Amino acid sequence: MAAQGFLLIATFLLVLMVLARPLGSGLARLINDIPLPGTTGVERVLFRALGVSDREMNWKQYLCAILGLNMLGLAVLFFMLLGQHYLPLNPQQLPGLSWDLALNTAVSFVTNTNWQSYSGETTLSYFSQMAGLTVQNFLSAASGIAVIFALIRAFTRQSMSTLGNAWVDLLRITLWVLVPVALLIALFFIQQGALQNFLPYQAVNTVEGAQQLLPMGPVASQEAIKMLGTNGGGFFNANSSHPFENPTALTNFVQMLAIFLIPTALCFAFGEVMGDRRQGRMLLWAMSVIFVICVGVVMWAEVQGNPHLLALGTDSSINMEGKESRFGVLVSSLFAVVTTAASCGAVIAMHDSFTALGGMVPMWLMQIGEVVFGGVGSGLYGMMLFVLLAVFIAGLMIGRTPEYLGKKIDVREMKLTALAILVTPTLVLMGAALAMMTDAGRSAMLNPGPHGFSEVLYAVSSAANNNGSAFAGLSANSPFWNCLLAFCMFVGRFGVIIPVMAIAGSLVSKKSQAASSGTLPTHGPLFVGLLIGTVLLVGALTFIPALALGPVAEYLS
Amino acid sequence: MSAGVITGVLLVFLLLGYLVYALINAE
Amino acid sequence: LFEPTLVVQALKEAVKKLNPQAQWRNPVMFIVWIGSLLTTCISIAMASGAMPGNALFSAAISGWLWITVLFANFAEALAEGRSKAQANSLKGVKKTAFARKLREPKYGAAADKVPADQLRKGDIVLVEAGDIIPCDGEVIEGGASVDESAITGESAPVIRESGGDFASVTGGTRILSDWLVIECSVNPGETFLDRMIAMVEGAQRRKTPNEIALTILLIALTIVFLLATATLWPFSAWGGNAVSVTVLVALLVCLIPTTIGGLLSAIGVAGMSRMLGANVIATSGRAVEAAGDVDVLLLNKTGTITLGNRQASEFIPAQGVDEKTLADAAQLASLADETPEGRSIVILAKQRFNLRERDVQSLHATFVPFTAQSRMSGINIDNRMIRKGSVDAIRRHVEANGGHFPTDVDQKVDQVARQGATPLVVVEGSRVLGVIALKDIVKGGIKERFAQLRKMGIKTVMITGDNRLTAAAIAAEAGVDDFLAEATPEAKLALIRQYQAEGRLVAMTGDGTNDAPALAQADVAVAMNSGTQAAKEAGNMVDLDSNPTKLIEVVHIGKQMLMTRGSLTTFSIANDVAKYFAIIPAAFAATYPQLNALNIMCLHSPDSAILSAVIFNALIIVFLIPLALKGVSYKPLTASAMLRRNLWIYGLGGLLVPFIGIKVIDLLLTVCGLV
Amino acid sequence: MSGLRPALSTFIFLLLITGGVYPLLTTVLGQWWFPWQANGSLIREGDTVRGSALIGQNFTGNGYFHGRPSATAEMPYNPQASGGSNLAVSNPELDKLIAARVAALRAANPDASASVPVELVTASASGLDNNITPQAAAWQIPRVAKARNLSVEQLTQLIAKYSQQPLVKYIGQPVVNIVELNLALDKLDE
Ligand SMILES: CCCCCCCCCCCCCCCCCC(=O)OC[C@H](COP(=O)([O-])OCC(O)COP(=O)([O-])OC[C@@H](COC(=O)CCCCCCCCCCCCCCCCC)OC(=O)CCCCCCCCCCCCCCCCC)OC(=O)CCCCCCCCCCCCCCCCC
Ligand SMILES: CCCCCCCCCCCCCCCCCC(=O)OC[C@H](COP(=O)([O-])OCC(O)COP(=O)([O-])OC[C@@H](COC(=O)CCCCCCCCCCCCCCCCC)OC(=O)CCCCCCCCCCCCCCCCC)OC(=O)CCCCCCCCCCCCCCCCC
Ligand SMILES: [K+]
Ligand SMILES: [K+]
Ligand SMILES: [K+]
Ligand SMILES: [K+]
Ligand SMILES: [K+]
Ligand SMILES: [K+]
Ligand SMILES: [K+]
Repeated sequence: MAAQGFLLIATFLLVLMVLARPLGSGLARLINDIPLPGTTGVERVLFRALGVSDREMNWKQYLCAILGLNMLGLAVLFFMLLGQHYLPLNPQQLPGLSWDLALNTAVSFVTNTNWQSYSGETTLSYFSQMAGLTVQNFLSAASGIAVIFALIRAFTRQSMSTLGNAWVDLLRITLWVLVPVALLIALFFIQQGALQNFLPYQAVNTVEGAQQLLPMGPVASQEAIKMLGTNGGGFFNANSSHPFENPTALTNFVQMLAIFLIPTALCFAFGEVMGDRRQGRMLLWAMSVIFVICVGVVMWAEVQGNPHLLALGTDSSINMEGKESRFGVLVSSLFAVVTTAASCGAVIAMHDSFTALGGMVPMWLMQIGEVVFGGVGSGLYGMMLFVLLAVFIAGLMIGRTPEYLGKKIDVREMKLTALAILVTPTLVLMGAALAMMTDAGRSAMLNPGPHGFSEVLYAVSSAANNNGSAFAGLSANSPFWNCLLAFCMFVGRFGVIIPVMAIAGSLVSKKSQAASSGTLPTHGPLFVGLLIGTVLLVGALTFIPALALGPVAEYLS
Repeated sequence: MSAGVITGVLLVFLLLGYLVYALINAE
Repeated sequence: LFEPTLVVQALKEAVKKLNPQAQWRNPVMFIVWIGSLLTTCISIAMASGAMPGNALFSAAISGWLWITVLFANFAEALAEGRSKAQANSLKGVKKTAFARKLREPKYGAAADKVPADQLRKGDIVLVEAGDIIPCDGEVIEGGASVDESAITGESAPVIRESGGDFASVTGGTRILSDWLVIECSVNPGETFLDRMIAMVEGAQRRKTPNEIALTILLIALTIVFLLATATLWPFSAWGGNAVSVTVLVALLVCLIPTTIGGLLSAIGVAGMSRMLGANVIATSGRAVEAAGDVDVLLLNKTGTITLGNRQASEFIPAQGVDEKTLADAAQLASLADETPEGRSIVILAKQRFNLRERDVQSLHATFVPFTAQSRMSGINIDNRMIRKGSVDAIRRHVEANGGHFPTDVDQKVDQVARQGATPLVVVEGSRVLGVIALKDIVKGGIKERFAQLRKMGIKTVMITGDNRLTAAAIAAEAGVDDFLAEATPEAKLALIRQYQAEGRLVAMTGDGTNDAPALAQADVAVAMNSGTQAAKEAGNMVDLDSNPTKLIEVVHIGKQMLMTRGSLTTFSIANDVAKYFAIIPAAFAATYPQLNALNIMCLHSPDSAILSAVIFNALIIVFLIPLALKGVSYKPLTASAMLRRNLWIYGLGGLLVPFIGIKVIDLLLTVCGLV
Repeated sequence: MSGLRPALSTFIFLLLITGGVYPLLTTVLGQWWFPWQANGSLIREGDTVRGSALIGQNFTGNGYFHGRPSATAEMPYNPQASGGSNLAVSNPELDKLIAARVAALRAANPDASASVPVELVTASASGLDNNITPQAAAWQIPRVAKARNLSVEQLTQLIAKYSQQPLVKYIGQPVVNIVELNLALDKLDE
């Protein structure tokens, strides 16, 4: 079984690499503001009609563009979810959503979080999940890729004062990456069994007599772009575990590959845009080593499983509680750690019903920041937040001015790097403290003992980290939970995006040093180990007090 | 919640504000 | 050294800056100060009886946090006291005697009794035997033995000849002999010694951008740890009784990077101390670090090959003149050349070919210097009519006395001109004795100095600009991998701005005023103490040992400071895993008895583990004060190897040395039976 | 103002090109190409429907095959609130639930074994599940054989025929259907 896990990890990584390396040659093309082969005429007849000026703009106007687009998306989604009864495609005639749930869902879907505090098939109409939810599942990923494109342009541009044009950036990125691969994935899901029919809710009389009722709708169309990027909000309450969403193991493999496709291709594009593939394979190795170590510990914990099952008369002791049937223990464990490593938020196995050691690791890889392929677009700049600190410490050990890829790094972006790193644990710990100084938050408990505090910590980490994955025992339908998670979501997205854009604006002006004989090579195993040590050091030194009273306490129970 | 912890919360916020002020400042 | 036991009592008195006015400048330890005051008032009310408990635990925590603050301020104050001791060693006595001013500049003029603290620019002062220079300036005429041990550590009686390559003097140094005049250049209080003493005494120490960025990361880390240990209270209150405030404060102070937070000032105060101890006066730590980041070094040959004008002699080639007759000519020249440079040429010729046939007693040679109209020797007492002059000088001598000159001297001058050296000719009688070869020699160990520079990966460019052939030869027996022949000031500015515009950092170690604009345009500027005054203000740092390759020591110390601070902050961060392993199972043993399997150290009690952690936090600071004073040992290694060495030492010291420290301190506490 | 027209223009274009035509394009491809799987993967005879090939239904009965238990809120195997079980690994309530389930399964099956398959007593992740592992299906062969008067070898080859193996062994699990298998059992009976 350990050998089965070994081949699973190995072949998953090989298929991910061979599907992500060709996308790097083509994402670096998008970074370089070079049109893809076969769309120059379409681009020039499209942007003139759209009014997107070809002139470039600096970091302030780029950030203002992204934040204005996100505010408009939040307003449109909020005023669509507050209605949905004045709007068509409501076969069951679902009522209008409450203000708190509408605000929380709107901010979760716009700020790349996709946290479901409800049951989708019994609370949302077809029109919401077909148009309003799907456009945010597209544009949140587009905004993340635009932020990282601005950062990569800042790193690769010598002394220019502009980071490109955001409107043409998201337009090109969306229409030539996020749409057609989503078509391919969606048609594969229709091939394998995921439904997309727009039919009314079709009642079924079973072979016994208990009249159940099946849900329908545009499920696979939302599924495809929910897996592409790192969106991770499903059609139903059991997101990416319903048989109508990912019916089989080939679909689940496509789920996994679509989760890791965009951050790995972004790392490859970062390697190939500098002319030095070592600079990208450094980040890929640094992510993958932590990834495979955490996969190994999660699979080992879940194979050890529940000890009480053997004493209660079962043939095995693997933790099948809260796990699917056609997806094995190892496969669901790998999907759990992939989901909570890449900030996706789609869960096969219910993460709440895990062994303590297998449930600590998702909490850990969330709370260290979405760095291990973490998030669409975020997977590179959240790691750059730690790279700009690791290279600072390395330059301090050398005894020279700290520089990464030639450009000098100083106080004017050390302030922004420090602020952007500490804005995440601030939100996580403040929200987890506020949820237990109030009767609400402490009263939405499903499991007693340390697992309940683990549930609250997982929920606030998922809100602040733009993950969306849930210990689903928490009843977060209360207005206090909705408002708290909304605030955490908002600050955890736009207190990271803003300092990253400020770092990009400060870095694009500085002239890049060409080369020197004596600078530290930021590609070798020493720098990979230093970056890994930094990630496992800060991000664990923050939450070992937070993790000791939950999963560690119930593991040592 | 009750009295005696509001002073701790206020002092923690004051320390955080002072530390953020020192972070932004280049003293 | 570390503890001389002279001023330790005074600096321990100066530790008491515990008031909030002198503590908020370091926030990473102002948090420690506020936590110490908070746990102290908790202990006071705890013993008074507001809340029930032992209060000895809280009293010990409060005392030990105050002890951590006291040794942090003790490290800072001891570094400051060492800086003050260095400043007082460099002090001398600035105002020691009245100035012997002259109303009119002339040797043997109207004396004055003016004090030595109001002399203005362009003031002439007479200096007799057994005297001392009041203020810095330059000489005009004369010169003799001058010792500078009391200022620079060099007891060598370096002369101060009028004009030439060195003519500038520094105040406050002993004079051994007579015949010294000095023209004042800058006012008292405008000199770099007084400026260094003022900035040490003022102790402002405007922090480098690297220091500010490291402080920013320390602030971010202490915000993170403050929020973790502050939000730890509701999490503990959820399950059973909450953890007490004293344990939270002690855990917070343990997690705060206290060691580097205390030694951040010392790393840099000891940097200034090692500047002053390396005979270098440095203005700013930013300049020190930029000098530590030098990749390209610049020099001139006027300070390398015997400091110029004292070139050696090479066999004295001549046409039709035998070697023994050339040696006789060298002997006759040794009975002449009463100038100091001429006597240098005399002793070089004598050590080239010793001859003891006749001396100054057997041949009573007239000791007269050259004549200003023709650069001619006035000696005629020998059998041959002696003339010591250049080519034009000896031509004028030919049509003054001998009539017409042959073409042999012309073609010999042409051969010397195409071979280099100097065209000065020694002539005795009516026949020339050959043009003396005066090719220079590279004095000192500058070859291995440049080898060390190349090993450290610093470019060495040699800029004088005489001709391409002799520059190639000077590079060949010097060690610079390139040079710049046909050098002009505009070419120097163009080359230095091209190097600064190509993505490299530069440094100049010039002496003159002609290259002073380029030296001031350089982002790293090393001024020559033997160099010109205006260049000395134009510089950023000045070296007082008259060594062109003092920059290697400047690079060593400047890199040592950054390496020390980065290594110490990495060690302080890496200790926190062990501090978790010591505190958290003990901190939560009361309300989470299942967590008592995490203390792998097998510590005694929860009331002892926290004391052991805080005691280790204080003792690691007081043990790393010597590491703050003396920097991390620099070895000439590449970046990857040196980063690996720094990791293998200090990152491995983290997570391993705190294990031993906490375990040994807990063992000592159990042996003493205090807990 | 500064860029209000490009912002609103790209918002309307991105909305109309991602939500509104992309679901429409995928749907008009789905019903044109793969209509059974696109329209719910329903299984039916005549006009009435007996379920899909993916959902799974509550099967209370000795004759019928039994799938994994469901932790759906208001009714077991109800496709309205697919939430699964969120009980902790150390929950005593979970311990009582698993003890009750294993006692009920031991009372139901008196001939196979005392070590029940783990998935037959542990709830599914989605709250509804149409499939179980073939050894767990073979565990309840004596019960269905006694309740239907059918051969053990015949039932074994039937569930081997109605299995579902993945493309490669390690990527998922070999697994057999439940509702479709029970419908095949009913058609075999009559
Ligand atoms: C417990 C067991 C494990 C213990 C530790 C053992 C560690 C080794 C494990 C395997 C990792 C090998 C990864 C590459 C080797 C490093 C060399 C290098 O410079 O990399 C660039 C490498 C070759 O560089 P190059 O030779 O200098 O060529 C220059 C080109 O510009 C670069 O472009 P190019 O060469 O891709 O372009 C040409 C390419 C055309 O392009 C393509 O075809 C697409 C991209 C190539 C993908 C093919 C390989 C994918 C690499 C991922 C490997 C994952 C395996 C999982 C590990 C096991 C799980 C524990 O055609 C080829 O020639 C493709 C072959 C590439 C040669 C090197 C790959 C070795 C084969 C992988 C091993 C087989 C797995 C079996 C199990 C391993 C157990 C020992 O290029 C790539 O393969 C690109 C993707 C890799 C980038 C980094 C990804 C991180 C992977 C880490 C894995 C997880 C950690 C390991 C376990 C940790 C402890 C538990
Ligand atoms: C601090 C406490 C402990 C102290 C330890 C200090 C350091 C450990 C040194 C141990 C041994 C000393 C002597 C070794 C020297 C000779 C070996 C050599 O050639 O150089 C290798 C390397 C030095 O690299 P370099 O001199 O920069 O470049 C020379 C390269 O050969 C040329 O560069 P390249 O890129 O062309 O490399 C060629 C080849 C690699 O060729 C080699 O040299 C390796 C030999 C393998 C044969 C080639 C097969 C290709 C496969 C790729 C490499 C596989 C290695 C293992 C993979 C599984 C990963 C577990 O790889 C590739 O083809 C390119 C792929 C990109 C790099 C591969 C990344 C591998 C992962 C390395 C370990 C990461 C996990 C460590 C966890 C740390 C957390 C605790 O020396 C090491 O062994 C270092 C490894 C790092 C260990 C951990 C570092 C400790 C840091 C943690 C704490 C951080 C503090 C946090 C700061 C505070 C936060 C607030
Ligand atoms: K997400
Ligand atoms: K972050
Ligand atoms: K963080
Ligand atoms: K993030
Ligand atoms: K979820
Ligand atoms: K940090
Ligand atoms: K410490």
